[PDB]
Amino acid sequence: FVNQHLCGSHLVEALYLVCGERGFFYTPKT
Amino acid sequence: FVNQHLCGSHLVEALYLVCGERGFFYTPKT
Amino acid sequence: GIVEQCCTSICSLYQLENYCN
Amino acid sequence: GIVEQCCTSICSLYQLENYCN
Ligand code: NA
Repeated sequence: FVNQHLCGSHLVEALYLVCGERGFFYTPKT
Repeated sequence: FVNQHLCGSHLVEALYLVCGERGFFYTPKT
Repeated sequence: GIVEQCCTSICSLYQLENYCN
Repeated sequence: GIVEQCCTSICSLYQLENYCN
C-alpha cells in the first residue's frame, strides 16, 4: 500500500496503518 | 460526524476533515 | 489523550481541534 | 514535506516512518 502516490485521506490512512500505536503527525503544508 | 465515539481510522478521518490544511497530530498513547 | 476523550468517551469539535497543528 | 514526498511523488515506507511519533 505504501509504494504508490498517496494523497489526502489515503495518505493519512497509510500513516495510521504504518505507525500503529506510535501515532503520527500529518503536516501537509511542509 | 464529530459528536460521537470515534476510534482508530474513524478518529484519524475526523481529524483530517476538521483540521484541513493545518494538519494534525495523532498520539493515541496519551 | 485523544483516545480517552474521543474514542472511549464521546468526541467534540472542541477536543478535536486541540490536535490540529 | 510529506505531501511532496508521498502524494506528488511516489511514497516509501522509509519516508512514512519519518512521520511516526
Ligand atoms: Na506533532
